[PDB]
Parts: sequence; C-alpha cells; structure tokens
Amino acid sequence: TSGITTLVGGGTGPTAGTRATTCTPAPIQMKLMLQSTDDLPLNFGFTGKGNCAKPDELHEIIKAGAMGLKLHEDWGTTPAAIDSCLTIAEQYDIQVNIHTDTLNESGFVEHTIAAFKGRTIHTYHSEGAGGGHAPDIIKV
Amino acid sequence: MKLSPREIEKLGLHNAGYLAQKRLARGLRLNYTEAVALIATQIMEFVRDGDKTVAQLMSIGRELLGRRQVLPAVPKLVESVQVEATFPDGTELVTIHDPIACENGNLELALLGSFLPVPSLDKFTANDEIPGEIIVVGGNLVLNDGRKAVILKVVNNGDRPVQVGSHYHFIELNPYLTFDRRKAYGMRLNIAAGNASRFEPGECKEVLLVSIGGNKVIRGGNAIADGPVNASNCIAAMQAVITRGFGHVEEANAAEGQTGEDASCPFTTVISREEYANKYGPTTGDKIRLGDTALFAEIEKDFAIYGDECTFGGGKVIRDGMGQSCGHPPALSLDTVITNAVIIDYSGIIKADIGIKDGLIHSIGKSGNPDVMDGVFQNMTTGVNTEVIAGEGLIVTAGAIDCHVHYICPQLVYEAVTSGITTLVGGGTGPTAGTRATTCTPAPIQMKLMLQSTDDLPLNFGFTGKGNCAKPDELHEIIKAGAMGLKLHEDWGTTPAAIDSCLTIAEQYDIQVNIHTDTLNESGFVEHTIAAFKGRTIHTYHSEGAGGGHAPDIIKVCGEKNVLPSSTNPTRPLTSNTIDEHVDMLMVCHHLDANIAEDVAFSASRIREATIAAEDILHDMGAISIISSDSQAMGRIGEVISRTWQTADKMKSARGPLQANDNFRIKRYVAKYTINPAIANGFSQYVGSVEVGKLADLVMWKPSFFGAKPEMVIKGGEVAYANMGDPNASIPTPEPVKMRPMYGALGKAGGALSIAFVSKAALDQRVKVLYGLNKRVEAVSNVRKLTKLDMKLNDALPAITVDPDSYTVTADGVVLTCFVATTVPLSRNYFIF
Amino acid sequence: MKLSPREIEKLGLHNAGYLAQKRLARGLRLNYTEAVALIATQIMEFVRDGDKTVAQLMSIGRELLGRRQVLPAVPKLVESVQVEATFPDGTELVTIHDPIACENGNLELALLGSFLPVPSLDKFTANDEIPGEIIVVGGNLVLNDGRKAVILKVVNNGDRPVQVGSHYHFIELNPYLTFDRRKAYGMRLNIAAGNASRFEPGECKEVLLVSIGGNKVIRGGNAIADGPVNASNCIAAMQAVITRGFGHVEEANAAEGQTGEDASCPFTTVISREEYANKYGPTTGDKIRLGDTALFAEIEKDFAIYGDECTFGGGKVIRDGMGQSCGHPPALSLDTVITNAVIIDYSGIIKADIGIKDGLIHSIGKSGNPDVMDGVFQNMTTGVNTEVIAGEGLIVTAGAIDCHVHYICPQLVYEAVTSGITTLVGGGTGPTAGTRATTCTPAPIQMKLMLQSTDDLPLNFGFTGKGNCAKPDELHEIIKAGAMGLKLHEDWGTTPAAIDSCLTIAEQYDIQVNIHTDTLNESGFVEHTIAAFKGRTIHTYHSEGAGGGHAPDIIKVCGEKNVLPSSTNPTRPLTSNTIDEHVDMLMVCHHLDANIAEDVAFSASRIREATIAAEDILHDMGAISIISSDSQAMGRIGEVISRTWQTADKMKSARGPLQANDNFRIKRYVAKYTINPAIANGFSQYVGSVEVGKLADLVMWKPSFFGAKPEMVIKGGEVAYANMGDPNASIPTPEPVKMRPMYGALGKAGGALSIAFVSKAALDQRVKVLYGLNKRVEAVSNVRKLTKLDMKLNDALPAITVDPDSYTVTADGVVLTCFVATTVPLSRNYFIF
Amino acid sequence: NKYGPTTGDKIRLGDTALFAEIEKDFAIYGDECTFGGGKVIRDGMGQSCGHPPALSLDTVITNAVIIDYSGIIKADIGIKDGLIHSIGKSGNPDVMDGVFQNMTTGVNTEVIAGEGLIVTAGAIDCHVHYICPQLVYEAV
Ligand code: NI
Ligand code: NI
Ligand code: NI
Ligand code: NI
Ligand code: NI
Repeated sequence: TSGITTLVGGGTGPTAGTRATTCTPAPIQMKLMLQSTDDLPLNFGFTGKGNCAKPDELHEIIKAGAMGLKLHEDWGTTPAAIDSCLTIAEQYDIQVNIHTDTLNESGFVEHTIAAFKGRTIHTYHSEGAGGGHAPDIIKV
Repeated sequence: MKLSPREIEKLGLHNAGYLAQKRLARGLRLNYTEAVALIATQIMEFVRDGDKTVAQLMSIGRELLGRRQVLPAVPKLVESVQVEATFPDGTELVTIHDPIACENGNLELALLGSFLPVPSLDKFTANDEIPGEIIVVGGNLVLNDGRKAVILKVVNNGDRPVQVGSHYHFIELNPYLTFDRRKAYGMRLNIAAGNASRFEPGECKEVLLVSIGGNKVIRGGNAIADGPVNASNCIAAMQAVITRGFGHVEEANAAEGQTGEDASCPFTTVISREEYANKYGPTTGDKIRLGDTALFAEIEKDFAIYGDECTFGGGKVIRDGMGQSCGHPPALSLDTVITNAVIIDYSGIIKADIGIKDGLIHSIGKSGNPDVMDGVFQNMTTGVNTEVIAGEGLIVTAGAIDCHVHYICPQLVYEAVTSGITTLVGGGTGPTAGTRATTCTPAPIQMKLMLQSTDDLPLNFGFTGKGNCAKPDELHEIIKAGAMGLKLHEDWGTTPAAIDSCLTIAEQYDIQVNIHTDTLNESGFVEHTIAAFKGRTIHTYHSEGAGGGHAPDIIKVCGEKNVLPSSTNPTRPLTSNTIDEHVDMLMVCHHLDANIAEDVAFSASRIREATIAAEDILHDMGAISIISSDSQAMGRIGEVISRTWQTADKMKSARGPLQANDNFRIKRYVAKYTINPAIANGFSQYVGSVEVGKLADLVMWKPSFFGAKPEMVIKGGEVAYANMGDPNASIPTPEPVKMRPMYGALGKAGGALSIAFVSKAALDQRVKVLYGLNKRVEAVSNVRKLTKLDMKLNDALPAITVDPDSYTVTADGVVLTCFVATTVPLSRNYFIF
Repeated sequence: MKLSPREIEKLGLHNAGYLAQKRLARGLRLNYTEAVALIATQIMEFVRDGDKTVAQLMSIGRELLGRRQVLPAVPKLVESVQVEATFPDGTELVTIHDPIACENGNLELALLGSFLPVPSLDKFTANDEIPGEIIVVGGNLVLNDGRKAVILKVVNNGDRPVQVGSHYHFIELNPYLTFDRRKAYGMRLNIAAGNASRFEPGECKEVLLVSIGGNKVIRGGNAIADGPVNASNCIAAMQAVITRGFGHVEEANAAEGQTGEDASCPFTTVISREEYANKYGPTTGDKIRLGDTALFAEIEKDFAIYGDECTFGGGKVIRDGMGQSCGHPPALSLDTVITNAVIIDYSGIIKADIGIKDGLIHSIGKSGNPDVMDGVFQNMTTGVNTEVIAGEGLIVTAGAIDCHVHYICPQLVYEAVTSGITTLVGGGTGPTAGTRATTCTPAPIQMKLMLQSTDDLPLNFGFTGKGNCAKPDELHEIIKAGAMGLKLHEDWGTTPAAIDSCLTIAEQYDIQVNIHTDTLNESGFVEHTIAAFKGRTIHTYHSEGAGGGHAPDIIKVCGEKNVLPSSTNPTRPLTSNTIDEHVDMLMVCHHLDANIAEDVAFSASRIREATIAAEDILHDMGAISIISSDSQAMGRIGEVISRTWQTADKMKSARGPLQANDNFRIKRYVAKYTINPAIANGFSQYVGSVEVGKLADLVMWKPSFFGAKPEMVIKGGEVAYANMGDPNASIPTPEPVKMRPMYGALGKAGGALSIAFVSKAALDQRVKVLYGLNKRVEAVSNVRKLTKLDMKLNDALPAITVDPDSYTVTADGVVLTCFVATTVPLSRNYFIF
Repeated sequence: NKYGPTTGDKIRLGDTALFAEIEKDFAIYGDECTFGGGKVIRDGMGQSCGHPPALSLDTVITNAVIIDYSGIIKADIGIKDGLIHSIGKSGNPDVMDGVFQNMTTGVNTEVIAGEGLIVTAGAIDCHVHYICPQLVYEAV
C-alpha cells in the first residue's frame, strides 16, 4: 500500500527470534513461509540464520530455499561465524547481511572487517543505531 | 501355457540361437551377438534334456564354437556366456568362461537339436588375424609416495580366517591378529587399492604398512583409535587395545622409513603398469582403441594419486571411515560418484572421478575421503549417502544430442536413448504426411500435445514450428505456444520472402532457424537464398544436400560465416552402397518413375557422388559442425553416434594426421553430436558436454563397444536406460541381455530427470504451468549472434565452388575427391541384423 | 505386413510350438506348457491349410500327442487346448478337449509342416506311473437339513422349454408351469446349489422343494410373493396368482415334512462327497496336494452350510433376490466376494467366502443373502453392487512379501507380481555397482526418485538406505528422506562401530536394520558382531552365509533371541547342482581366479555344503523365520514362493512329521514369505496374511499349479495381474495364455491400490505430499521390541556350534547332516525353459 | 523475574483465586536458555555447533511454565516437524551439563521465549455449531 512490491528478510511470525533478527531458521519454516506467502502479490526472499562457526547447517538452510543468510549479534556475530558464513556465501552465490557485534565482545570493527577478508557483504543499518560495533560501525 | 515373463524372454533368446544356428550351418563366421545367443540357447536345451549337470555344461560350453567358427574380434569380445535354465533340480546358473577355448569347436554339438545339417570345416572361411584394446606404456608405478612407512610381523591367533582390505585402519583389526598395535596406529596396508591380505588361522605374515593421508582422522572399525592421528589419541588407542584385549606384542626392532621415489626401498609397493590399467582403467599416456575403429584416444591428464583409487566392493576402498567419509557435513555428500572414468569430451580426454549432485555434474577430479586421503577437495566427498557407478575400465561421454528429429513414432525415442542419445530437437505430430516430410509441429495445439505426450520420457526435448511464412503473424503464435525453433522446409515453400520473414522473427525471439532449401531453384539458386539470410545466423540442415537443398551446390553454405552447418547421417561416410541406396530412397520419397526422363534428372541432380565425397572431407576439416539423424525421413535415429565415428575412422585412414594419437580428431568429432548441437539450438549451459554445472546426462561405454552399443544411460544423475539380462536371474548379466528402460524411465521419474525446451516468450507465459507439465521447462537463448566460429573444433570456413556440370567441389582451391570405402567399423561385429 | 497385435502374439505362440516340436523330435517327453504350445500351433497351421473344419480339428487335436509323448502329470494337467485362427470363413475357435486321448498319439502329424524328422516310438522314454489332487473323505452329504419340505407335481403347459435354478423362489416361476402355487410359497428346489431342473414342453416332473432360510423374505421374479413369508403375504400371493393367470392346481394330497438328518427320508437330497469337492472345492476333512510336491493340506474348518454355497452363473445361486440380496442398506454390500475359497495362511487352512470392501478384507465366513439363507452375518452380504471372483476349487493365499530386494531393473517387479509377490522391500537405484552389491538407495534424492518411479506400480514398496556409518549424521538424513529401514553391508563396511551406530539410530526411528556381515572377519568374528548388536533387534540377511557374512559360522545367529533371521532362495534347498553353481557364482561376483590359491580359499570358506545342509534343517525347525529372493544379486525374484515349497517338500520326505496331513509344516512355511516379512519390517497390520482389516492383496491358485504359477493377483481388492489368453478371442482362455498386467496396473490404478512404506519421521514431514505421490504412504512401526519369538511358527532358538575346519553345524547337541536331493518339484512340470 | 518461577514458587491464575505451584523444574541453575544480545543462545555457547544438523530443534520454547493435566512444571519445550519433540533442559551439549540429544538448540532453531509465561495445550471444543465462519476466528 505504500508502494513496495518486493520484500527480503527473515522470520517465522511474532517469535522472540524473528522480533530480533531477520532469520527464518529451520528448513521446515522456509517451506512454511514460502507456502504461507504464496498468494500474496509481492516478490519474496527469505534468509536463514548465518551465525555459525561450522558450515553444516548453513548448507541445509540454503538447500531448503533461503536466498541469503543473516548474521546477527543476538545469535552471535563473531569473526569465526562471519568467516564460516561468507565462505558458504562464496559457494552458493547468496548475499550475507550482517548486524555486527555491538558489544565489541570479540573484536572492534577493525576485527570484523578483517574477518570479511575482502568478500562481498551487505551491512545492515550501517550507521549503527539499529545495531553494530559501538561507536564506529559506520566505518564500513 | 501360463507363460511367466521369463519364459517369454527365453523363447526370444532361443529364437536368436536358432537364427545363429542357421547362419552357422551356412558356414558363416559368427559375430559376438551370434556366438552368445547360440551358446546360451544350447545350454538351455542341454538343461531341458536333463542329462547334464552345471559343472558339465561349464565345460561343454567352451567346446561348441571354436576360433574357426567366429570372426577375428569374437575371442576378445566374448569373455563369457551366462544363462539360467530349469534343471531337474530347479533353476541353476551356468557360466561358460572363455567359450572360444579351442580351434575347431564341435559343430555337431553346436547344432545338436536344431535338426540343421552339420557343415564341414572347409565350408567356413579361413581365419584372418582387438576392439577397445588398452595400449599400456611399459613400466611400473610406485604406490603411495612420500608417506611414513613401517613393516610389521602379524600373526593370526584366531581359529578362523581373517582378511584385511587395502584401506582398513590397521589398528582396528580383529582382536585375534597379534602385532605391534602402536606401530600400526595411523597405518593401513601398502597394497594395490581394493585388494586384501588373507591370514589363514595360525599364519604369520610380514606386512608393508603406509600412513593414511589427508587430515589423518580414523573413524569406524572397532572404535579403538577414534579421532585424528596424534600423540594424545595414540595413548588413548593403546589404553583401549589393553582394556579390550586386542592382540598386541611390541616389535621394538621394526623397520621404519617412508615410501621414497627411488629403486629397491623395502617399504614401497609397485604395480605393474599393464595391471594398473586392467584394475583401474588406463592412466596418463595410455591409449584406447575406440571400438573396432582405427582411432586411439590417449589419456591426457589423470587426477588419481596412485594408490588411493576409488573402488567399491567387499574389502575395497569405498567403506565407512576409509574411502567413504564419515563426519563431513551431510549436505555435501555426492549423490552419485562415477569412479575411475575415462572422459572423452570436446574439452579433453582425461581420467577422473565424476561427482553428481542434484541431477547435476558437481565436480570432476579425485574423489573420496579427506580424512584419509590427500587431494580430496570439499566438492568430491564420497559419503554414507553416495551411490557408486563403477567407471573403472569404461569410457564416459556426454549424452548425444540429435537436432534433426522427425517425431514420426514414439519408438524412434527408445531407439535414440538406447544408442546413447539423451536430447532430441526437431518437429512433428506423429506419422502424418507433414511430419514425414518436415521437422514441423505446426499448430499451437500440437505443441501443447507433443510436450504433454513426451512429458514422462527421460530425454530432453525441443519442438520446432513451421517457419515457412511470408508474414510473421502465425510465427509469433507458434513460438508463443512453445516452439523453441522454426523449420523452413521447401515442401512448405522455402522462398527468399519466407526466409527473410522467418529470420526477422528469429531476431525477435532468440530461437534458431533450421533450413532445408529450395532444391528446385524455383525462386533462386543458392546465392539468392544466401542473400536472403542477410548475414543472420541460420542452421542449415543436411548441408551436403542429398537430404535436400539447391541442386547441386547447397554445400557452398559451409563457407558462410553466419551459417551453422550440419549433416544428416545416411550419407556418412561415402561407402560402396551409398549412391545406389540414396537414389532409390529419393525415388521412393519423391514418388518418381525410373522410366521418365525428368524424374531421373531430378534425382541425379540431388544425389551426387562428388558432393558426398566432399562431405567426408569438410566433415574432417571441421567445415561441417554437427552430425544429426533425420530420423525416418532419410536418416537413422540409432546411428548418429556410430556414423560420426565411422566418418572419423575413414578419414583417419584416408587423410593426414590432424595434430602419436588421434586426440584432436576424436575431440573434433565428439563435438559434432554433443556440444555443437547444444550451442546451435541455445541450451549449451544445460547439456552437451561433461562439465561441472550441467545436467548429468552421461553415457557409459565399454571401449570394445564404443560408438556401437553403450552399457548404460544416465539421465539427470539417475540410470534411465541400460543393458539388462534375465530379470529372474541371480545376477543381471545372464541372457538375454538387451537395452531396457530403467527406474529413470518409470512413473514420474522421466520428468524429474529432464528438460523440455521452449522459447523465452512461451516461458514468460508459463506454458509449463498451462500445459500441466511435470518435466522441468527452460528457455533456449544466445542463438542470434552465433557464427561458424562458435562451433567447438569445427570453425573452418573454406571458399567453396561447385562445378554445375561435373558437380566437383573445390575448397580453398583444392579439388575434393575421396574414395568409396567398401566396409565400415561399428557394424558387422555388433549387430544381429 | 500391417501386423495387428494378435498376429504378433500368434507368431510367438507358433515359435513356442516349434520349440516344442524340436524337443519332441528329440524324443523328449513334453510337459504341460509344451503340450499346449505344440497343439495350438498345429491347430493354427491346419487352419492355414484350409482343408479342415472346426469339427475336424476338434477330433484331430486329440490324436497328436499321446500318453507316450508326455510326462506323467500332463494327462491330468491338460484338460484342453484352445486356439483361434483364420479359417477360409473367418476366425473360428477350436477347443480340443482331453488332448491326451490315446497311448501313441500320431507323431508324424504332430510334426507335420515343421519339416522335422519324425522320431520312432522307441526314442521316447518308458512311461512312469497327479498334482493338486483332491482326496475326498468317502460318503454323502445331506443338503439343507432341518427345513420344512414338500414334494409337488409340476407340469410344463407352455410350448417352449422352461428351466428353474436351485435358488429361484418357486412361487415366482413362469406362469405356464402348473402346480400347487400355495404349497410352493416360500419354497425353492432341494437340489445341489447352482443347478437346475429342465422342463421340456408338456413334461411332468415330481419336485423336491425345501424352505428358504434366514429372514425368509421373497424378492424379485414376477413379484407374485413380494415380502416376508407369513400367512398374510401368502393370501396376497394367491390373489396375484389367480388375477395374473399363473398356473395353479391344488394338490391337497402333497407329501409334507422336513429335511431330517436320517436315512431314506424322501424329502432329502444328498450329494456325493467326491462330487461336492468337484463342484464347490474341498470341505472339512478333505486334503489337497500342493502342486506336484508331496505336501497335503487338510481343510480344518468350513463355514459353508451345505446346500447354500455361493456360486455365480446362469441359473446359479448369486441372482437378484436369491443368493444376491435385495433391500439391505446399500453401503454394506461387499465390493467383491471371493466364493468357496480354500485359504492357506499361517493362521489356518480353511474353507470360506472372503468379502472385500474398500480395498480391504472385510470378512471371512459364509456369505450371501440374509433374506434367504441362514448364517449370513451383516458383514458378508452379496448385493447388487458386488463383484464375484469364483474361488470354487482354488486356493487363496496372501500376496507374498519379499524383503531382500535389489532394485536393479524395473523388470524384476513384473517378474515378482507375476509369481505371486505383492510387496517388495530392499534398496537400490537401478543397475549401478552399489545397487548390484547391496540393498541400498543411498541419497535422499534417490529415495525421492524411487518412490516417484514406482508410484504407478501395483505393489507395496519399501526402500532402505545405506546403514554403514560410524556417525549418525547422514543416517538421520536418509530416514527423514523416506527410507523405512537401513542396510548394513560389508561392501560399505560392516564393522562393530557401524553396527552400533546404525542400531542406535534404529532405536530412535523405529525402523528395521538388515545386515550382511563382515565375511572377512576383518574386524571381528561373528561373536564380535553379535556383541555389537547389544541385545537389539536386527534382521540378518541370508543367515546361512553363502550370500554373505562371517566365514564360516554366521549361521550361529539363528540362535540369538534378538536376531530375526532370513534365508535368500538360491541355496534352497540343498540339491545336486547347488554347490557347483554357487562356487562359480561367487567367483563371478567377486572377480576371482580359479587358478589363485587364496581366491579359491575365500570361496571354499564362503560356499559350504555343511552349512547349506544345516539351512534346510533350521528352516524346517523354524529356526530360520523368513525366505527372500536377493533379486539379481545372488537370488531369484520369481522363486521366493517355489523355493519355499521345494524346501518343505524335501524336508517332508527327509524328516519326521511335525504335528495324517501336512498342515503344521504348510503353515510354518507359508509364514516365511507372508506374515514374517511383514512383522520384521513393521507393517504387519496392513499386509502379510488373510485376515480381516488388512489389504486384500490376494493370490488365487490352482492346486495343480500351487507354488509354481498362480492364476490371478488381486491388489487392494482389484485384479492387478493374471493369466490371459488371446485378447481378440471369444473367451479369455485361448492361446497364448500368459501372465499380463490387468486393470489394476494401468494409469492411476496401481497407486490407488497400494502402499509406499516410509519411516514415521518422513511421514511427519509429509514426504507423500512433498514427493507428489499418488500411492498411499504409511509409516512402519513396532520393530524395536521384536525377538525371535515374535516370528509366527518360526521361533526356535537352538544352541548352534560350527566346527571351524569341518564346517559341521551342531544344533542343540545334534549334528546336522542332510542329503543332496537330485530333483525338485515345481520345476520340470511347469517351465518352458 | 528473569527466568519465570521455579520449584516451589506459585502463580496466581489471572485475577482468579487459583495458585499453581511449580512441581518440578528441569533447569540446572545458571544455564537457562535465554536468547538476546549478549545472551545464552549464541553460536558455540548455548546454540550448538557441530551436532548432526537433522536433530536441531525447529523451535524451542524457553523457560516455560507448563500447566497440563499431567503436571505443572518448568521446562524447555522442543518442537520438530510440527510435533512436540521433547520437554526438559535444552541447550548445547558441548558447553552445558544435562542436555539430551533430543533437546539441542542448533543453528536452525527458532526461539519462542516463554520465560515468565505459561504454556498450555490448545483448547478443544467438542460442542461446536458451524453457524458462521467467525465463530472460528473467535475460537483460535
Ligand atoms: Ni539489526
Ligand atoms: Ni530436409
Ligand atoms: Ni528432415
Ligand atoms: Ni547380502
Ligand atoms: Ni543382497
């Protein structure tokens, strides 16, 4: 109604995980959200949970139908998770969206940038009010 | 009679034996297929008689046909004959090994019960002096180089036999073998991949062990040594060896070292090179005779690391925690691996494992288990959930693509896939006058129906409309309906106006235009049709012209940069019966009269030795880029592949080499029915070559049978059609073995494994949805900017002239003349009729 | 040639005649199938000649083959030979009744036109001294006991013949028969069910009438007596008899009484007992030879009330308002009734009608019409909307369930259903190396595809994944994908670690684990594999071991309480060719060399007379619970059933009786391929026995052919496959008769009639929906708490020892030794090859 | 207040006079499953990394009070394939004691946060008149 015809993000409804992150985490939920939104006159993309230090389940969510993965601090956006997630993105040709570690728990922004390793990544709310390395995520 | 299926089939097998028996009694030397039928037939009768045991017939079967009664290739082709029959004590399998075990056989006994008079020896021809032979480089290969090694004393203190495979983690052996478990840690037997050491009870053996590779992680067996190989897990393994009573005696003195690449090091194991080829197929430097032609393919590159070959079977390499990985992420296990394949493709002749995932070729290289083997990339893992197709000793090529198909009858289709074809492109609506003359599905309705009709069949399909129109109106319609290409045929009128109107339409819709030109030169000679192309890409069918087009010089087109030219197969190559056959075939297809001056003029103007001879050469020159069938409308569906190799074989023998092997010619030719048809029709990203990311449409060949009859047709990663023997038998190989549809051809599978190709416009409308198709539908593309230079290994562009009276063809100044071959390979050795 | 289908088939029939002709000229005695082909073939040729009439060939056909030219069983098996051919006056049917009508036949004429030399009599063997024979108890049965009765004079005053069936309401007869209509009220003829009294015009007959039973409600005929039998409706019937002019003359004097169970009462009708068996099949006390074995099955219980048998046909019982009910609630009419069946099942050998409703077995008992017959319960009503399958004289058993299937080729499937198999369980993806070696469908993708592939086929299917894994990761995946069971095979590695990891997975998912053990004793001997089971249920394949497992003593497993053991069929039973065949088969499957010391050691360690002999006995002991095929990977799909009966036949002849008939052995054995496979794999509530509430997967047998070739296969209540003759003929029985798919195997029907079995996890995800299957999908269950004691009639648990050198097997102290049979039944009498 | 009540605490049902006492708690104090920035359910910590992907829960309801005929208790609830897969102490067996194999919070697991909340079965109305479709929305 405002003039939007494509939506890209993640979720499964009003759960704690979806209220915090753009993640449709289970393969089952991918199937469901694609089935759910099947009659709605908009193009849709769903993104899985990219937060992982191993590729095992990331393979699975993309095979299920995720068209992108979200790395979110609430699920942990550590340099190991960032690397593992982007290595997957290189295999499957999907975009990685990230909300960095605000707490600089694991590294400051420099350290996350290093973890990119020159690979394409979409940084969400790059200014940082919406999330990311305090106070300087904007450097991205 | 209450006939069960197996009874019905054996009656057929018997009939084939009896025919073979009739040929034998005529003193004909039998070919492979005949030898087989004859022997299986007799075995069955001897079983019916009730007098003979299985052990007897095993012997009796070697003494029916002798070297004298068979053709020169037969003793190498016939490794054995198997059949099952009902003995007095039920069904039993009889295998006759090496049935040509002597010089004279025993004619009387080969015919016994047929009531055919037994011929005398002198009725048979005199013996002449090996299809698919492997020519091995002389020498040995050292297995498993650059690895830590140890020799250990091993005793079998059990009371029963213990046998250990080449890749079993040696620490994980039966607790009754006694040796130095600590020195065995991380080790496995240094022996040829996939064999074994047998320990009878009480036996002492001295074993060469070598380190595992890759990550060096042990999984499975007894779980003695679970984990990566390191000092810390060794201590744990030893604790478990002690606690659980696994036989252990320290060998403080054991010789230790490495597998060094030098002479007489006692840790190393070598494999004789002839023997390497026999176990695992040929490697770099070896050469392979294509079928019974004179062509040799040399292995250009091998991905194998000697000693870690992927071979599946009891005690063999592809087992849990050994060659089969355990613990990698489940989603990356290959669906199927084809092991130890010789790939022949336009892009290279190599030795490689092929991994298949999701119906696609996922990877080509060295496959196996990264925990135990060096050199295994993360896209080539054989895992728990991976099926195995054994390529050792076989050739794999892409499925063939025939792009001149007349859909006259559904049985053309079975004949196609059975010869090695997996994609068909052409037009038709069944056995109508229109379809019998032209590759056209004319009405939108019929597009709908042919797509729906062929929807369960395990081939990729394209259908072409009728392009003969001097207005675009109805062309728009047939493309929007789902035609992926248009046929311009003279029988519907191929005039300059139609040619133009149809190409302008091709420019808009990105579809290929295939043409059969105005033979009659009714509205122009060839130059006028070429002018009407106006530099636009066009595919010229049977460019030589016997099958249609400007008399006598349509072949000129093989020199136009925007023309993509193909031949049809029946003129391939020029042989002794070619001209006679084609004249009469023309007389028959055109309803002409041997006794009318002008009927015979038309036909002598159409069927011309001078141009067919030129076709052999331009074909060898790479001046004609594709070979196709013309199925039942002057050509032969099952003979796209064989006629290609028969053309290559003749040219190898007539002309100069093309670049100590036949690689360059082999690759030029394989391109003619694989990659080049796919490029021309616009779907080369999906099929037409053995390359990563394309459909795993794949044909397995025995080198002894290559180019005549394949073993197995893989469609989209699953076996669609294959040689298959007696369904009731204890194994798949007993008679009658014939090409039959497999699980890929039943129910919904054909559709799940294949592609229907349409125009982009038709897809924009979702005709897949409209038409209710279960087969995947994709659009063709990238066809309006092709030139002859886009045809892989077939981009030659000679200046061609044709003498209007002599019909002599000149290319680049050189008069083209070629001899009339009296025989061809890939025929008498292979076919029962 | 413009060949119509019938022409193509007759060419085949002819070919079979000619083969039979060749065997005859060799002086072979012909079997049933041969006799048939030969005679039909000649009949067709004589028709071609144009010289002979139908009446002629009817005679000529009895004088071709004589007792001398045929095997001992043939004169009883060949009731007749039918064929149609084109005479000078078009197609005509020729039936040759009792073709063995003499001692010598007429050889010359049996071969005439074959141009085969005519053998002399002395070339034929000498006559030896009845498959499926019914041994009738001596005596008579009184029909229709305990019923009011009357004898009436009846005249035919019409000018045309009038004939009345046994169950026609006598008051409702043609108005031209004259008798006492009032005394006829509520009556019907006291004659054998399904025959008739014929009245020529003017004829006088004296008829025994008996009361109708059940509710005594009259419906149909002329509507004279519509309503329940009572004084008030009698008055109305008489009013209508008068008004409408139905012939009536009072017989004040008519003898009246009842059918009393005592000698010489003039109202009673008796049926000779031999004749009862011939009309309606055997009853309580009768015995039936299984095929040409030495087994006899005795009818244990009959639900029939003598005189009300359900027989369908002109004048017969199953007609409107008689045996066919009229007025019950429409929803409870049986979809199909199988009438007068002998049921052989593990749970009893009985005589019963079988009702089918909604694809299920609805009831087993006495069926028919409660308005007219005593003893018909409300779940056994034959109504207007009920189809009839005539079981009189036939045996019905459950469809067989083969639970060791290799999906190597789709044709295995046709061979299976055609032999009497309706459920297949195993693994595979077509003719790959992996599938040829192991019952494994390894990739989830391939599960998807095999389910979709087999979706139209009229059998129940289960598919098993590859269980060889020392980590559960990929197992979870293959089960979630739809595998209903896992195969542990040595070729993928069967190690203690894999065995454990796989059973822990079975405990979670409630699926069966089938195992082929480590033959090589690579990581343990049998005791180590047994330890690794850890008391958890497991199905051991080919438990004897010729087909795989710990050398030489895998058979020990038949004594573990948690092991469910099966045999595969080719070692069944021990016969003269067994060992020779199996050694070579092993050599062939393992690519071994007759000339290498250790290859021959491995093979002598695998194939062992001592253990195969023990397998015959443990099989008879009920120590091995199931028989399965191993289809094309050492065993034979079409021979699950026959090899079972051949094992029974041999043991009956070698060992003690098991409990004046063979009932206890018959039931023990039928259980091995019906109920026990279903229990082991977890779907025994749906199939595996003839019991109410289960799928009506049902096979009809002729006793003369039982265990070799069945008549008809019912799948889910509808005929799926069956013997069928000439499609163009005037009846279904003329040649060539062969097993062909029926309406249950076309289009969507196969799916509507069958079950695909998956794990519960796969069903929880609705893989039926995901995969687009039209076949019903159900989950397996109740498999993790089974022990050997849950195997019906096969729960024996001997202490077994095996000598490691002699291979001698001891069970419960007793050395097991068994003779090598020279012949088996269910073979030479039945098969054309 | 952080994790909802535990064994021995009592909860007033709505504004009635009814009190439910927690009869049993599966929690091991200190390892509660709470999802959020900095919180427990993050890659390699409470969210497991490396277990077989097939056994990740689709959804976990964390720290729920369950009121049900069979018992009033405190537990995590695991959902898989639309079914209740497990009830108990959920989390990551690599870093927490007491986590069984059917209670793994994995990369592909959605979180519904029940801390502080009561979970009951869906009600079942077995005297329904289908008079209008709106009854239906009013029911759910
Ligand atoms: Ni954010
Ligand atoms: Ni043409
Ligand atoms: Ni053509
Ligand atoms: Ni086996
Ligand atoms: Ni098997």
